[PDB]
Formats: sequence, structure tokens, C-alpha cells
Amino acid sequence: DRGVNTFSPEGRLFQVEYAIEGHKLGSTAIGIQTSEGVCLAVEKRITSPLMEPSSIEKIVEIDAHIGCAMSGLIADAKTLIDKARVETQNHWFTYNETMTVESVTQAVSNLALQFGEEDADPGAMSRPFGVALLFGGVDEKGPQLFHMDPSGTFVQCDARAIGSASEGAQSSLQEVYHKSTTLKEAIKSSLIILKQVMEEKLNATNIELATVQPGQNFHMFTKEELEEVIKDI
Amino acid sequence: MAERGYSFSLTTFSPSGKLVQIEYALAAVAGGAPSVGIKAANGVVLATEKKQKSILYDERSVHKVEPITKHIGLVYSGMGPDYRVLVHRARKLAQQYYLVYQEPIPTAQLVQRVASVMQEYTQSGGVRPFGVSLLICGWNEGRPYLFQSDPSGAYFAWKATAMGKNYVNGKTFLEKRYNEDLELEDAIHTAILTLKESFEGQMTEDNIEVGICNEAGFRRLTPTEVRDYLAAIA
Amino acid sequence: TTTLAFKFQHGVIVAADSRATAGPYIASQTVKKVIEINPYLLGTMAGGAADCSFWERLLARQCRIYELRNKERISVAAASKLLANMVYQYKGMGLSMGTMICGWDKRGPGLYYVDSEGNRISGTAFSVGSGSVYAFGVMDRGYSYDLQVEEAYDLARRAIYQATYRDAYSGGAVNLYHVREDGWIRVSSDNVADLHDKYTS
Amino acid sequence: RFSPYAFNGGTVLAIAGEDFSIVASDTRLSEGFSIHTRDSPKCYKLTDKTVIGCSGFHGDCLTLTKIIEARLKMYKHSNNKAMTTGAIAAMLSTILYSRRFFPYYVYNIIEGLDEEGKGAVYSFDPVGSYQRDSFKAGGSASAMLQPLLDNQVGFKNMQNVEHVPLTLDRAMRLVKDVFISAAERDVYTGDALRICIVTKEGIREETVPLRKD
Amino acid sequence: TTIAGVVYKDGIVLGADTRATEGMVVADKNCSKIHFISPNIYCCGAGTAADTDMTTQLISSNLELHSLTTGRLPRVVTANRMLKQMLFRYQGYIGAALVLGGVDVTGPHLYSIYPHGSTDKLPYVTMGSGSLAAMAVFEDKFRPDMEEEEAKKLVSEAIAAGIFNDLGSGSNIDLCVISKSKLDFLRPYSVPNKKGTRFGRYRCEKGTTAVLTEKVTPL
Amino acid sequence: MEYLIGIQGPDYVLVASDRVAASNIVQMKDDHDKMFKMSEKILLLCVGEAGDTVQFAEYIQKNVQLYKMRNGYELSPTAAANFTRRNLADCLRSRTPYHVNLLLAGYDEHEGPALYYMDYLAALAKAPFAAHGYGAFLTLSILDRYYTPTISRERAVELLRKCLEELQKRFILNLPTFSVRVIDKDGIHNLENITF
Amino acid sequence: MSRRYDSRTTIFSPEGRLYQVEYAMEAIGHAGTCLGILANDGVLLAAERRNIHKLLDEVFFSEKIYKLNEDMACSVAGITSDANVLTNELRLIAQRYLLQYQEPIPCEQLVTALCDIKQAYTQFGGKRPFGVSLLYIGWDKHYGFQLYQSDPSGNYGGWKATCIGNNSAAAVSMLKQDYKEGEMTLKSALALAVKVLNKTMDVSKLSAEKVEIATLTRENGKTVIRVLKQKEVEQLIKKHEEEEAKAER
Amino acid sequence: MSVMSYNGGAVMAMKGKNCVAIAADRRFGIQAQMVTTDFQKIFPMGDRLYIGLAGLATDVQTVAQRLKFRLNLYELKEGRQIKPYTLMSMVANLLYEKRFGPYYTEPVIAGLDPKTFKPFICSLDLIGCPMVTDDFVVSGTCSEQMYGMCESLWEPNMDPEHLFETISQAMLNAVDRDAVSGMGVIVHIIEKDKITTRTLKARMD
Amino acid sequence: MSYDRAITVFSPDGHLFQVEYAQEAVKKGSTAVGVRGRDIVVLGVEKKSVAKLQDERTVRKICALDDNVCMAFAVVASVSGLTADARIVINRARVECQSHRLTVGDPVTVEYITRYIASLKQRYTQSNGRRPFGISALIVGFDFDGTPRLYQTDPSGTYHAWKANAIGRGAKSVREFLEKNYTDDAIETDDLTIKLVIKALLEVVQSGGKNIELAVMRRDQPLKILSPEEIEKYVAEIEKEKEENE
Repeated sequence: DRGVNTFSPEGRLFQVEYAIEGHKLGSTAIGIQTSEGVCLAVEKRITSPLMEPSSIEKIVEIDAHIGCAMSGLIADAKTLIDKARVETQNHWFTYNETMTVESVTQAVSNLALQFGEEDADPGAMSRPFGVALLFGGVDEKGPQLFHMDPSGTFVQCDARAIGSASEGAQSSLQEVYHKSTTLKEAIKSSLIILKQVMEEKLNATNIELATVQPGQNFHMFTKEELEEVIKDI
Repeated sequence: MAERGYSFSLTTFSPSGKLVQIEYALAAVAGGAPSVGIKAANGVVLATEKKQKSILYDERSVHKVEPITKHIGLVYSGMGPDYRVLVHRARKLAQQYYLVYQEPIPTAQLVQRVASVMQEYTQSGGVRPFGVSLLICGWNEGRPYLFQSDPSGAYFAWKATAMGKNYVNGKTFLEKRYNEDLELEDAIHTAILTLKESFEGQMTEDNIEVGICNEAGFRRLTPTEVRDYLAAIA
Repeated sequence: TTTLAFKFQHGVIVAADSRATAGPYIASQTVKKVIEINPYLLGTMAGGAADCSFWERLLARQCRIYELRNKERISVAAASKLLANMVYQYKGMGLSMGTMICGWDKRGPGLYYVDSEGNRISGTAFSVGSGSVYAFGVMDRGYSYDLQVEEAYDLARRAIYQATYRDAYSGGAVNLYHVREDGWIRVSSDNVADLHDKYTS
Repeated sequence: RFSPYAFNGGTVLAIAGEDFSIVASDTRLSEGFSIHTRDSPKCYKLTDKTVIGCSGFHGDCLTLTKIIEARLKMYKHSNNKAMTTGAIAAMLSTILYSRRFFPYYVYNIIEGLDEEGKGAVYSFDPVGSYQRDSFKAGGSASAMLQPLLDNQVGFKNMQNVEHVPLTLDRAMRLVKDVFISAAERDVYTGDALRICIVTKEGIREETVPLRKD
Repeated sequence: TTIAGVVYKDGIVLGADTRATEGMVVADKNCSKIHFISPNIYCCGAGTAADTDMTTQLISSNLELHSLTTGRLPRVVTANRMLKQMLFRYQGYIGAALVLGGVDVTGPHLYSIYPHGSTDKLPYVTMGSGSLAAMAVFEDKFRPDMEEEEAKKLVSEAIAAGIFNDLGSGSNIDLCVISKSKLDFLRPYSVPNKKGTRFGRYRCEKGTTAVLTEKVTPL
Repeated sequence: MEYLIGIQGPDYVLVASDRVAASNIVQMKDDHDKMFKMSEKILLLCVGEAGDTVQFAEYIQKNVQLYKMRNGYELSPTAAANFTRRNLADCLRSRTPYHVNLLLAGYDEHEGPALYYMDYLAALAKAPFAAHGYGAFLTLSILDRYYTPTISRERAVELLRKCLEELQKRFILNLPTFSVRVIDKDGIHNLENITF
Repeated sequence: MSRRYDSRTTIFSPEGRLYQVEYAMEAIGHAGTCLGILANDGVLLAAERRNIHKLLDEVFFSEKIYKLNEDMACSVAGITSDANVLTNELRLIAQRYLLQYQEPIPCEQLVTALCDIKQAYTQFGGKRPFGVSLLYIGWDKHYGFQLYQSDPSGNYGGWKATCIGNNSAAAVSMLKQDYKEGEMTLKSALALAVKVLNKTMDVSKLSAEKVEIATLTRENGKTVIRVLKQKEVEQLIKKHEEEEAKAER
Repeated sequence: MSVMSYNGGAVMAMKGKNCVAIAADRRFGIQAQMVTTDFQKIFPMGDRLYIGLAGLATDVQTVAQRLKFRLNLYELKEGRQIKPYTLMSMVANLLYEKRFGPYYTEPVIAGLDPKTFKPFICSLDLIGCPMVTDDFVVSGTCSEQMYGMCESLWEPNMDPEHLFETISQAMLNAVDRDAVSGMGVIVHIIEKDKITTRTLKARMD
Repeated sequence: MSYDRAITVFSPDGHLFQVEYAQEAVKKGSTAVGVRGRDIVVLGVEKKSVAKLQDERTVRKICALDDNVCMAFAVVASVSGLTADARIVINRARVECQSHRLTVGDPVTVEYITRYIASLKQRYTQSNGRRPFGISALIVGFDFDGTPRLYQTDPSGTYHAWKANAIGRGAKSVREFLEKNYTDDAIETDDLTIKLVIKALLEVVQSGGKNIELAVMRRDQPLKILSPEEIEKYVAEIEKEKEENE
């Protein structure tokens, strides 16, 4: 046998190459930075009407003006989000004003790769998480969308997609989405791209949208708002 | 000076449903020196073979037969190093008990304490169990007592027991030679005979150690006293 | 029973009344300041006295509740803000104390008002106040205060109370910051000076 | 206030006046630890950017510990938050020190005088126990009201029109600074040597030594 | 309170003590043994406050036991001194125990007096309890500073008898503990100086001064 | 420490307990609408009494503990058992840096004798009894019950014992206390009793 | 090195069992008969005494009947080794509960504290589970008389009558056949238990060296924990033995 | 078993010895210092239910210490058949008290017990920091322990009857409540025998 | 600790092994159904394997975490009850519920417990030498609102609210029969909700009232675990209703 910790002759670690694949398994999430605000769209993709569609969430709040859509293993991401909630309010106690998209994202990413399978502390990871997070909000600086990877490489984006359609969708965004496309048009761009990975057509019970716009706090779109974008796709 | 330890599964159950390590530990004690313990009900007598097979060993203070405390002693069979830490550990428990109560630790109480240690060595990984069977003796609270603790961490109560090589024959010779309601003198005589029935042949007083236990205390007799006994036995 | 952050309940709102003050009561270290701080839009509080101490405990209260309210999508109550502050402050005790905050929110069992002080007192009453000089004030106010006063009706009540209070009070360099809280919102009625309201009323 | 026991005294008196984008901070030019003043030279004031100028005075042991720290907090803030040091740096530092000094009682009043990294001028006053507020008058030391008044009367212009009928200009504040320092020597007997006034702008640091009158 | 001495003679070591063990200057108990027998080799006299002395002897006895068995050397009084000094420091110099450790090594018999100080104190011949100087002062007086064993044993017993006479706190039997390193002869009655008057006459009473309305055995 | 005012009169028709609403800091009353008998469970009460602040503190921890046994056992916990467990918990807190003397007042439903009140001293002492007072006031009220005792006493007679006390309390006691919450407890629910 | 040696017996299997608990389950079956039956005035335990020689000291009350508290008692099926550490730990837990609550501890409360520890070994750590399954008998205020069984990961089940050990299926079916849910008294309850032990065990007349029977009986409002002596046991053997004799005819 | 201080929670024990038995009287009151309002709650514990130790004074330290000791007693009792002697418990108590620092547990112990099941009697009393004393005469214990010992040594014929003794010891209690003030009213006698516990209720003022 | 040997290591399949091994162990058996009503939420498990000699009163397979939070569990094998495995999650969850109620004066919601289950599974994953529990729990309870809720969790730690769900022995099969039975009247009438749980359990294998145990919660009032005698009466009335519709 050989370990998993080892570097391969390719020049990459095994555990990490697997973790990227974990991102690819889940549901697709689109986070678009427009200069009118930042919208995050995610597919519900429900298979049963007995479910209550409000409680299927994959947009969770890091902050009260930053929203986050997450992709890959839904469970694995949730822990990172739990630690993020404590930091944003903590930031309020110390600085006396609310956390930025950049500050929160770099701090979670340090934890992302730490892995030592044997002879490493139980207060530290044995394996990396297979989640890609999309932190999208507008903060003191302005609309910012930052993308976080399970490899712990953070980069600033304007349009990013992650999940099963991740490479396909990301290329397709670069095409339609530009900074000569308005916020409502970003919502239309995401909906079209969403359909190949979805098993059915787009509906207001099969998307969840939330936009954080200047001068406003995070709003979870209501059934009427979801339905107005459904009418024209 | 950098380690976390390893704990791994050779100390978990096999498919047979018995523990892989315990059987091997029992094999270590079978290979050992034979050791008999007899409760007289007039004192407890424990006998072992002094020898280590070269008699260039000083042993006038180094013995196989060691007092733990004022009237409780251990005699062992099996592994010498493992016994050394168990002797030292057993004393430490005895003195801890001695601080609180004023009486030295009972044989009944002491074995459970020792048993936990035997248990850690089996159940956690990266260790292995002690391969020493213990004959624990005392006279306390108006009755003389003999206990057995085998290497697994079981303790068994016997009134006459034999160990080591030909543990089976010793138990049968004890059944036969020793009867109930006999005295202390008779007990002492029978143990040296069980050791004759349990590895046979030539004996000197530097090939045997005999120690007698009373409320006066456990003492391992001097080389001369043991010599007189030899002549009695066949 | 004391000033520095004080609240009395009504159905329609609660009255939030507070002081702008710097330092002990012997001199100010500034004149311009508002010590009034909005930790959450649930209500406003702000004190004085031992300055680091009030800000510290409220900041913990603010952290815990806000995270829980914001993430869960369940509104935190009067009872919850009070329980966080209480649990934290006794532990921290021996590291200066003097927290005087008034907790408000509307709950399932109707509107609830709890008064949080740094002794570890947690009180509901007609009007309560924690800090210093309102101790005298609760006496006149109770008479002129109904169990349920309307917001407009309540604004007129504050103006009269105050206008006599400045005449009695000899603390200068203050403003009366008036806020009415309509539940899980907080709006500022007026931030009128204590020197102005004696002339008006 | 308090009479030096907890930490060594080092006297000194701070006056602060905020205008609209020019703020004068003055404290005496001395390093003390003992009743006598060691050397006129000081490093009580430390600048972190042209955007922010901090003054820590009193006890010299306190003064060096916090001021360096403030340089560390600035560095951390530019990296993570991505806002250059200024107002934001100021609010953060006053909380951590004021916890540190106040159980064993506070003998330094640090005053961050700056502009925010988004703009708007702030002058910030701690008592010694955590508060931050924006002010247009400030008095800080044991005599935490002796300067405060002049800035209240002259800057605010509340029952006053003979320092200015409105509010002071840059030219006017610097004229007033020299005058105020000459006055202080008369009342407060805990000074020796020279009084140093630093005028902090977003576009010009100014320093002037002024002899004790 | 207590009156204890142990001696270095021309034989081995003779410890002398009055019986009574007192919680302060008042007797908690008028029975038992103040000079205590531990393991076979170690005897310790006790003096000063009762609460501090009994427990110190007991704790050191475990430590000394471990050291004796492993080392297989007989206990040394210098060794005994170091253990009491280290233990008593651990506690932080709480309570008053003037302790008399005395054990026979393979060389001479060696006797030490350890006061509560946590000192490395080497006597010549010592008496403890009360005031350390006050008890010690007697040894210089009656001993010529070495005489035969039998003469010395009558001498200690006589000097200790005088302290019992002078200080009424000590009461009941005077015990002499002749200590070797396996022989502990505990002679209860070396001298009885005083004893009580018989408690022959009652102060008993029939029930008509206090009565009983129960006699039952619960289960 | 004892300089509250509680009385609990145990009978097996009812148990009547009353307390003042009068938690006062400074010169005026912080509580004067909050009830001073706290609900551990729907048939069980703890009444914490001592310092004003320490009272609220004792209850919240205790509340979690009672409910937890209810969950664990899958029946209502034994009264005897709870009362002893509330005594171990108050002694454990006594060790801890903040010294807390707390007078607890146990109301429980037991397998016998009927409605039961188990009595708690500021010696942090659990005691089975019938006829109890808590606070500085314990001393006079226990004595009044002693002249006229009944431990199966009907509700009308309970009002008479109460009223001789209330006029005395108004003029001779340092607690004139016109603000009181009085409740009488049957084995199923809390009923509110007249207040003088 | 270290993982390779680790046989990965701590891994979950797809089916939803732990390999170790299953292998421990077999360790209980090799070992002797331990059965507990519920009765309506007391409750009784019958365990196989496996220490027969003519030279026995009897330094313990029994080597399988353990009084855990002064209101609980238990019997053993499994390995004596595991039983000894475990039996001590069971005593600290029973005894602390007795201090706080001051009422006899539920049989259910007693299995659960240990369970965490059992589970801990199996899932992770690579530590063996205990080789004994314990039948706890007790009376607690809340339910009245109860019997609880624990398994090698601490899986619990409340039972009126249950048996584990050697010829566990035979003993439990037989006992199921005559008695179903608490149809008998304390007197009759000892006679069934010895009868079952008789069939299961190789000696088909038994003595008191072969069986050891323990009773836990609620007398004058207080739980009495007594290990019955050899003399009492012979009386119980003659009663079942005689009942068997009539059966044939 | 053991407690904190001496009369700061009442409790006073006196023993007279009979050839067969030991008689022990104690008031049955309870509550701190002077007040002894309530009367139902114990101070004496059983450590074999034919051997007892009693520590006397504050109830909090009485129940916390007594229970925590019982756990260790019990484990030893079950383990070794021969349940721990009189002698073993006096020494156990000395070591357990000295061990603490915070809230110092200084009991004045009265051990009332014949040893094991055997018919050999013991009575003993200990000091506040309770170093052990072997004795087989007579024992009185409490804050003023020395007063009860003096008087307990003077009263008996030599060894009165067990019957005669319950009546003496009850009268010994009754005079003593008057000498202190930290206890008074209600008196319980436990005649402690080698095979039985006779509990008798003495007449109270 | 010294044990840090791997039990979970990440797969290129984009999963965690244990979690998937657990998920199939809830496919293969231990039917647990829950429906959410309009005053009351009822959860039911089928099997305690009452063979007519076992006790029914003291056995709990539905455990009250709180007095307004309760969970019913499942995951089975040859080692059929994984009660032990559940018992850990149950004890830590019990303290946490109570703890949340001390700090935050709102009664603890099911949504808090569900995030807490998602983090416990995960935490066991990240720690060296440690493995996720096999349990799936149907977390029932009441919020601040007093609104009845039924939430369901999976062995990974992902939660959804659902009006009615069935898991065990064909999760989808029991749920699609039960889907017809979920009507506006059924959710409104409390008595009809108790029958809905029992009616689902009956589809896999019919009869037994002792095998079926269900626990009921009404408002923020404490958990009441129903007598088996109450169940037997109820299965008899359910069987006749099936003949009536059909």
C-alpha cells in the first residue's frame, strides 16, 4: 500500500484532487456580481411535493448583507458556514462595523487544507472538505463576489458557477454575463444555464433567489418575485 | 521526543469470537516456572523455583518471592520484566491504601486494581498484555486468603492452585496429597512436593524459595531453613 | 429605578429614553457626542458610568442574538436578549461592572419588557430604568403614565416629564434621545435637547 | 482623575480641537517617568499614514506599549479589511487597550485624530474606559475639562462670536494653538521645558515646538 | 502539649514520651500511643500540634516504604530529613509539627529532629514538642554527652519524667519505645507518674428523669 | 440569607404558599409584577429566595435539570429524588468561587403523603416537614401554625390563619407589603388565592 | 505502517452492523447461562457458577453474582476478564446516582451510562468491546420491578424474561413456552430459573456448586440485595427436580 | 460523618458503654447556629449498619461529605466480604478531611460501633482535624468534647445495663442542651448492638 | 488521542464512505414514518421486536430530547438496534436543547437541532480516528411560534422539512401510498393525524400494535409515549377504513 497524503509524480496531492470532484457531485449554484447588486441563484430540484420548498435551503447567510450559495456535499459545507456566523458578529464586537466579503473568505480558506491523516491533532482535519462556496454580497466597499475553492484558492469573480455544470456554466457566464448586463438580466442568464443540470424546467418552486443590493440588507425573494422572472426566461 | 503513539487493531476481536492476544499470553505463563499456592487455613504458603538456570545469581536480596506490604505477597510465574513493573505498581497501590485506612490492602481488593492494568494492555492497541500469572496471598480480617489472577485480567478463587509447567498435574497432585482440615506444617510440605510433581528432579536450597504468610507477615525463609525441609520430602 | 437606559411599556410601542453623557457625572470629556448606539434594529440602548463595561456586555448580547436571528430566520425576543446578557455578565464579573441596558421585543405571549442591570437583576415593572438619576423620575412618571399609552400620546408624556426634569436636574451637556420602538423595528422620534424642552413645555 | 500609583505618571496635558478636516493635537514635549523630565525629545506622537496621527501621553511605559501596537493593528487592517488605516483603525484599538487598563486603572488617554478611509473627519476620545465618539471639542488628562472649555466656547460658538462668528478655519486654528499652550503653563504646574503641537491634516503633517511660556 | 524525646546513645535509639494526645492544651484522648510504630524499621516520635504531626509521619511513611523496598538499603535518618523537608514545603508551611525521625542504618543508629521549618537539621541529642530549645536544653544537662546504654535509658526516662512533672499537660502512662531496624519494643509503662481516681460511684438514673417511648428495630 | 418572607402551609386539600413581589434595587422596585414562584415543571415549583439577583440565577439552571429527569425517566420524577438532587446542586454551587446561600422551596407531588412540601433551610439542608416559613419571617409563622396546627386544614381555615398574620405584618413587621402574590396549589393546577 | 496493521474493524459495513459487536456477540454465546425472570413481589437472577473444585476458598461473594449497588445486583454471560473491570465501574456509577437521587437507580439508567463507553470502543479507537453481556435486576420506584439487558455496544432492551449465553435460544423459548409476561410469583420464579439452567447445563441434576441464584426482593419499602447461600439453593433444586419427575408420568 | 465547624449547625453526641452494647444519644434537631426550628433530618450514618460514624455541626458539609465517602466505602464493602472495621473508618476519615483545602471540613467525630458482626465493642471520639485515637473506655464528642468526656467517665457503675444506659444517656443530652444554645429539643437514642439497631425516642423538653 | 488511523478518507466519487454505508442501512429496513399536523406532530417506529415476552413500558426507541423536541430513529442490520449509536446522539442532543433554552428564551426549534445534527456528523468526519454515526432522525417539534413541524435528517447531515415522509423498507413506496392519505382534513383533525402515522406503518407489514410504538407531542407540552393498548385499538379501526375507501 501507499498513503493518500503523498504527492504524485503529476505534482498534486491525492485527497485534494478527490475533493474537487466532490464539488462536482452536487447541485449548481450561480453567483453573479452586478454593480446594481449581487444575486445568488440555486436550484432546489425537488422530486416530491410532500416536501415544504421553503426549508430546502442552499443559500444560507454568512452576514446580514452577505449571502452565500454552496455546492457539492451540502452537509460538508454547513460546518464552514457555522464557523462563519460566529466570525461576522465577532468582527462587529472588535472593529465596531460589519465584516467584508474578502475578510470572511480568506479566514475559512485557511482551514480548507490542513490535512495530516495520521499523527495529526483531532482538533484538525484528516481529510479536506469537497465544497466550493460562493460568497456573494455588497458590503462597505461595494458589490463584491468572491469564490472559494476546496483547494483553498480564493479569487474574486463577477460571475461564477459551481456544481455539476461548473466548467460548462462558468464558460457560458463569461459570454452572457458582463458588466454591460444589468442585475435583472443576470437573473435571466442564470436561469437558462441552470436547465441542463436540472431534471425539469425552471419554476418558482425549483429556484431560490436572493439579492443583496446597495443600501439594503439581504432579502430572500418571495413567491411573487420568483414568478416575475419565471414569466420571461 | 516526538510521538503520539499508535493504537491499532490486533487487539480487537477475531471472527472466532475470542481475543487473539489472550491465548498467546496464556501460553507465556504455561512456559513459565511452576508456582503453587496453598491456603492452609492456618496461613498461606507460596513456593516457587529460585533458579534461572545458571546459579551464578547472587539472590540473597533479589527474589522471585517479594512482599508487597506487611502481610500480603506476590509470587509469580511467567515473564520476569513484566512482573517487575507489576511488583512495583502493586506496592504503590498498597501504600496508597495504607495512607487512608491504616490496614494493608486485602487480596480481594488488590486484584481488581491490578486487573485494570492487565486490561488496559489487552484492550488498547500498540501495547500487549502482561504474561504473568500471580498468586496473591494474605492473612487479614481473621481468615487466610489465596487468590489467582491470570494474565488476561481475570481473577479466580482457589484454595489450592498450581501454575506453569504442568499446571494440570499440580492441581490433581494437590487434590490427592492435600486434604482439608490439616495444619500449616502440612501445607508447607505439600507445596515442595507439588513442585516435585511439576518439574521433577534435583533440588538444592538455591533451586527453591519458600515463603510463609501469616498476620505476623510474609517472609521468604533463609537458605538453611529451606534445606532442612528438602530432606523431608520425596 | 435609576437612569441611564430606560424604558416603559405600552402596547403600541415602548419608550426608549436615554442620555448623551461622557465620563462620570462630574464633568464631560467632550460636548458633541451621542453615546446612543444601535446594536440591532430590535431596540436602542446606551449607558455611561463604567463605559467599557456596558459596551462590552451589550456587544456580546448583540453578537449572540443577531447571529441566531439572522441565520435561523426566527425573531429573538425580550426574554432571549436578557438571558444572553445575564449568563455572560456574572461570568465576566471581577473585570469591572456597570451594564445598564433596557431590553424590548414583542413576543408570542404579548409585549415583554425586561430591565437588565450589572448586579444580575432582571426586572419587569411599570417603568424601569438602570443607571443613576431616573430613580427620582419613576415617582412622577408613574402618575402621568397609563398601562397602554399610544405613540403620539406617549411623545407628549416624555416632553412634559423632561421639561420639569431639566429644572430639577443640574447635569449639563446632555440630549434626550427619544426613540419609539414599534417591535422589531426602531425609529428615532426626535433628539431634542434637555435645555430646549423646558421652554416648549 | 486618579493620582499615579498603578502605573508611573509622566504628567503632560492633551488638548484637541477638530475643525472640518484639520485637527490640532497638542501635548507637552517631554518624556517623564520620574518627577523630572528626562529629555525634551519624545515619541508620544506617532503617524501611521498622513491619513492618521495618534498621540498617547502620560505614563511613558503605557505610551510606547500601545503606540507600536497601533502600528500593528494598522498593518493587519490594510491587509484583511482592504480599507487603509484611519477611523476604522481607531475604533478597534481603543476597545482592546481599555479592557487592558481599567481593572488596574488607566493612566493613558490615546486619541486617534484622523480621517476615515472613505472620508469624513473624526476626532476620537476615550475616557480610559472604552468609548469612542466623534467630537468637535476634547479635553483629556487628569485635567480632562481644562482645554475642553476653550474648544467648547471658541469652536462651537455657543454664547460666543468673538473667536469667530461662525466656526474656525485652518488659518484660525493654528493661531489659536500657540495661544492656548502659553495659557496652560499658568494653571497646570506639571510641566517643564517645551509644549509641542502637531496639526494633523489628510494632506499635511505639521509639527511646531513652542517654548513653555 | 506533648513531651517527646528520642536519643542517640551508645546502644540504639530510646524514645520517651508521655501518653496524652491533645487538640491544643485540652485532651481529645487519654488513650492510645503518641510515639507511633510504622513499618518495622521506622519509629517516629510526635510533638507540638497533633493534627499536623500525625498526618506528616503517615504520608512520609508511604514514600519511605517505596524507597526502602526498591533500594533494599536500610532507611537513613538524613534520607528521612530530606523527605520531610520536601513534603512540608509542598504544603506551604501550614501547621506546627516538631517531628522526631529515628531509624538504624547499617552504620550507627542515627537520630534527627526536624522542626516544621523545613530545615536540614543535624542534632547531637534532641527533644521536641513544646519549645524546641526548651526540650533540647535538657539533653546538654543530664547526658555527660555519652554514657553506657542502660545508664542512658534510665537517664532519658528520668529527664522525660521531670518534664511530665513540671508540665501537667502530659498525663497518664510514659511509654518508652526502644527502636532498632526490625525490633520495636513498645513498653507501655516505663514509668506511670500519674493516673485518675476510680469512677466507682454512679451518676446513673431510672426513667423518671427522662423516659423512652420506643424500643423497635426498623427494617 | 434569611430576611425574605415566605410561608407555605401544607395540607392535603391544598398547599398555600405566598411570597412578596418586591425585588428592590436602589430605592425603587425592579420587579413588582414578576411572580416570585418559578415553574420547574407544570406540577412542580422551586421558589428561590436570597439576594434579588441570585434568585433568578438559581432558577434557570434548576429548570433545565427538572425537565431533563422527566425526559430521562419517561415518567414525572420522584419528589424525594428531586428534592435531594436540588440539595446536591445548591451545595455544589456553594463550593464554586461565588458563594451562594439560597433558600429553595420545594413543591412536589409524591407517592405519599399526598400533596407535599419539602422544606429547605439556609443551612442548605433538605428536610421532610409540614409547617414552614422561609426568610426572617419563618420564625414567627412556624410558631403561629404550632399553636393551631392542622395538616389537612380546609381552605376557609387557611384564610383565618393568614388574616391574623396580615394585620400584624402590616403594623409590627418591617415588611408592610401590600404587594403580594398568593396562590393555593391543588395537585393539578395553580389557583390564585385572596390577597389582603 | 500503523493503518495497515489496523484491520479496519472499526469501519461500518454497508449492511449497518459493526464487525466488532458481531464478534463480541459470539463471545457471549460460548459462555454460560445467565437468565433473569420478573416476578411480582421480588425478582430473581440465576447464573451458572463455573468454579467447581473441592478446594475453593470463596474469597468473593460469588465470581458471577455481583452486587453493584445496595439496591441492584447483576449476573454475567461472557468473559470473566472484561467482567472484572466493568463490574468495578458499574459500582462507581450505581453508587454516585444513589448519592444524588437517593432512590434506587433504574435498570435502564444503569445500562445507558456504560453504553457510551462500549460504543466509543467499537466505532473508533480500535479498542475491543467488553466480552460480557449483563443482566441487571432491580426495583426502582417509577415502574416497579424491572430487568434490563445490555449488549457489547450498549444496545438495551427492557425484558420480562430473557437469557443469553450457552443454549440461549433453548432457554428463552422454553421459558417463553411456560411463562409469558409475568404470570408467576417469586416462589415459582426460582423454580423455573433453575429448571432452565438444568436443561442447558451438562450436569442434569445440578448442585449449588453448579448453579448460583441471587434474589433482589423489595421488603418494608427498601430494596434488599442478597446472594442466596448453597443451602437455600438446594431447596429450589429439589422443587424443580421433583416437578420434572411428574412430567414424565 | 463529617462536617464544618462544631456547633454552627448544632449536633452533640454522647456515648456510655455497656458490656454488651454502646448507647448513643444525640438531639434530632437541625438548622444553623441557634435556631433548631426543624427536627427531621439525620447526622449519623451507617458504615456497616452495625458500625456508625457521626460528624456533627453544619448540615451542608454533613450531606455532601457523607455521601461522597459512602461511594468509596461501598466499593470496598462489596469487594472484600469482610466489610471495613471501626479502625479502618477512623483512619479513612482523618485522611479524607486533611486532604481538602477549600471549605475546610473539620468534624468532631463520634464513632459508635462494635467491630464487624463480632461482639467486641468500641467507642471513640476525635478532635476537629480528626487524628485517630484508639480507646475502649467511654466517649463524648461535640464543640465542648472534653466536657462530655469528663462526665461520661464519671457516670457509669462500670458498665450499667443497656436498659439502664438509654435512660442515663437521654438525661446526659437533656442537661447539655441547656449548656449550649446551638441545639435544643427533641432527642433520639440509637442503642448500637452487634446484630441489631434498637432505635429509641427519648423524652424532649 | 493516540488513535488517528483512518476510517474515513475522501473518495473521487465525491462522497464520504460511512455516510453512504449508513444510507443503505436505512433503505433496507426499520420503518419510521412521520406526519406533521396542525396542532400536533406524530412520529412512529415499527419494531421494538416484541416477541410476546419482552417489556413494552420502559423500552424507548423514541426519545425526548426536550419537552418540545423529540426524535424517532432508524438504521438497522443483523445488529438490529443501533440504539447504542442513537443513544450518543440522544444524550448530546438532550443537553444542547436544554442549553439553547437557558441562553435563548425562545423555546428551541427543530431547525436548531437539525443544524446541530449536520455539525455532529461532520465533526466526527474531520477528527482523526473517528467515524459518523449511522442514524437518521425524524426531528419533531415546536418553535417560538407554536407551529407544529416535522423535519427529517440523513446520515450526511442535510435537513429538509416535510409535511409527511416515510423512510425504511422502500422510503418512496410507503410515502406514495401515504401521499393520498395526506389531505386537508387529515392534517386539521388531530385524531386523523395519529391514524396517518399508524396507517403508513401498516403498508410494509400489517398488524401488531406492540411492534408499533408512537409518540405524540401537542403544543409545547411534554412528550407522551402512547400505550401499546392504545395502538391495537387504532390498527383495528385503520384496517376497516382501507376497506371503506376501496
